[PDB]
Amino acid sequence: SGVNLPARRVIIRTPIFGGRPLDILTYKQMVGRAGRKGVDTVGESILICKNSEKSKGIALLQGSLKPVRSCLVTGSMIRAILEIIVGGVASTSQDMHTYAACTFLAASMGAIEACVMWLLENEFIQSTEKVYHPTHLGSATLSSSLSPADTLDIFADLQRAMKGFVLENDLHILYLVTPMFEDWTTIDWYRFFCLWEKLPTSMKRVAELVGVEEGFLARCVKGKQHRQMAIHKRFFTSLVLLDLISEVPLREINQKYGCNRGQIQSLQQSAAVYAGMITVFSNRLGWHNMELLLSQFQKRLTFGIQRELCDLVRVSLLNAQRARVLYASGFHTVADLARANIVEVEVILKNAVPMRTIWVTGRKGLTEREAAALIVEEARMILQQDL
Amino acid sequence: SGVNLPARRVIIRTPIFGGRPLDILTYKQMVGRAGRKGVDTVGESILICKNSEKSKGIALLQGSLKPVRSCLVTGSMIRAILEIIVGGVASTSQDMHTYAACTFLAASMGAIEACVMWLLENEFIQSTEKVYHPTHLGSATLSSSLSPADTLDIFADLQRAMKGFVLENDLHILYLVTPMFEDWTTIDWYRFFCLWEKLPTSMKRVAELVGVEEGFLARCVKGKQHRQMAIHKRFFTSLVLLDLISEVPLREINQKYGCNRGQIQSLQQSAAVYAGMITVFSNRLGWHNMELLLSQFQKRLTFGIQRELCDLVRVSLLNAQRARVLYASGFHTVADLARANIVEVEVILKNAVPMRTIWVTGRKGLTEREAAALIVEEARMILQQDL
Repeated sequence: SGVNLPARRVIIRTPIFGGRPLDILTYKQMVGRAGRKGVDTVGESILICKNSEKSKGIALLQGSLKPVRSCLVTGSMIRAILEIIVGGVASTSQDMHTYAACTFLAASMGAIEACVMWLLENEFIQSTEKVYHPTHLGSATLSSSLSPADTLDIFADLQRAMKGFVLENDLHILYLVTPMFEDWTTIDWYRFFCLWEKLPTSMKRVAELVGVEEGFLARCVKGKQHRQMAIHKRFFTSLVLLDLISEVPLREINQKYGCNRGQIQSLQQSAAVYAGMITVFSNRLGWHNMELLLSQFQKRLTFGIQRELCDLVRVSLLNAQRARVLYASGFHTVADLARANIVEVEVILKNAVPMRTIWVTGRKGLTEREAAALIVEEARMILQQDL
Repeated sequence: SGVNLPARRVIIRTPIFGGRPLDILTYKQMVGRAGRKGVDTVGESILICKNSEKSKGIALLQGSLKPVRSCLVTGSMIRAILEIIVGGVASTSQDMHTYAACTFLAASMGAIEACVMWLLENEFIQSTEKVYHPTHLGSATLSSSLSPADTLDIFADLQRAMKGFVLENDLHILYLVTPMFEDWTTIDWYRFFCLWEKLPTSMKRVAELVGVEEGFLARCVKGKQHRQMAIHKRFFTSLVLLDLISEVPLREINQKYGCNRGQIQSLQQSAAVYAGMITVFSNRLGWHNMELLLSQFQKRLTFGIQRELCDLVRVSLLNAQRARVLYASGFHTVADLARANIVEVEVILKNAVPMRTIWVTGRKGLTEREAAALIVEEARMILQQDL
């Protein structure tokens, strides 16, 4: 499903992928890169099958793409009518029924009106004379673009951090921005238990405040609760993220946190969007205090930086190390980094090693002299373009 | 002790001022304003005395102001040596002894060396080979310019916001920036009881978290503890300040809080400096989360504004109401207020009334047309001067 990678021959291992038979839809694009344009006159695909799996494998070849559905109570439809009647375009209920005639479900060829009653119960909508108006929670959910199922828990979760908060460590703030667990990694309970003990006093205060139990943490799972499960794995996601924003090496996290570097960036990129949705959610809800605390946490999670390097990282060519080593060079802000000597940044960038060898996202490799000049050149444009 | 107020005749009511005899030092400048330069050829003062008070009154006429002292364990000397050994100028103890030879005490003509030991006990200085070096707490106190006596309590009080913090209301943030009680007003306990009951649920949570007791608050004082007494007054000072930053009418606070407008601005100006010292104190101590919450509270306490008008108030001619009515005119930031139509701001400033009739601090009265032009004109100069 990613970027095109042309090749003359594409060979597949088994029709069974990850313990399940291969889907037809992915099979159309499975080998569609075979045959380069204007270079290869023939592209071929060779699915490898064994014993009786050939009967299942050949179904991939003669199969046709499954017809599309609409997947539309349904959780994907609650947002559908919330997203429109909260924008003010659709107010009358009869016009809403007309909108449901415009969906994919309607064009394919009852409970649409009953889903509004679901929104009435959860205070998302105030009932008037029927003509419907948004509430404070309803207008905040749309603007931040959260699913209404998740918001009901967040609003109570964020209102429990109302009463008690900690500020010396970034953990409790990070706990409110960790999205979920999904299946980003396989948990290691014994390793978590050793990590649970070695946690300092300040961080352990956070866990008790959000429902995580010191007595039950990597204790009962060894010897053997869905909402209690979703909290402990939320805590592990927050525990991992705090090391990410502490600029610890990613190799060290692998040896310590057990999750490979592939699943880390698949989290910090996903958890950075969450911090960008909680912050907007708290802005529209009139909570000006943790909107301040969570304001800087979207940039920190995206790049895995500290508070110091927030301004340096604004240049697109400084991801996580090109700003740290540059920070130690006496340059602490992007304003004066824009005025840096071109020859000065060459030597400092050469050191700190863990012709087009230095890499920058979007332009493949680059040479050190050009990239170092790009560090300053990008900083020139930012200074006047934003002012 | 204030601004020069020339007058031809000055009359003093009694030698007794507030139940105490008048001080000679203020008596010299009591009369010193009599006689205008180049206008009045004769200035006189008539002290008024009765019965036996004349003997006390006449003593000031033939008396002389007392000679100066040095006021230098002593609390004003602890900061004196902390101001020099933390700045790095004086490190060796023997050289520090020469500093005590340079003060007013030495020039007038033991415990100085016994007072640096007091700082050693309270972690303010680390002891090395004697050569003294500042600590994290020692360097933070100097930068924020707090008395070392007050810092020991603040450090244990600010660190008690680590345990639990509230963010729905500004009360807990305000409680940590209320300086003290001094004698800014006379407390009204029965009036505080009626106010204590009517406090919403969110604010009452703050009081229990800082030591204020719901069970004992305007309860035992009616029927009849220095550290406990200084907390309850600290809470009352925070309750008053929360109304100040809510832009409630100043007249309404009098009818509700019992303290008149004179002691209000003499406290919000004093509490604004405190927020400017706690913020710097937390900055140097490496508490980046706490500095975030208190960063905006120096500007809010000075002007009695909300978060919305923080940017508008940057113009020196918008104190507390010239920005609120201007805010409702569709102008929410100082960037676009600088581009406002000159004739447009005239009509909006005319309304909201609770030729030089409008007033701006420092330039006495002004006319509406000129001041409204000054509103934009000051905004012109700010935009490019800071960039």
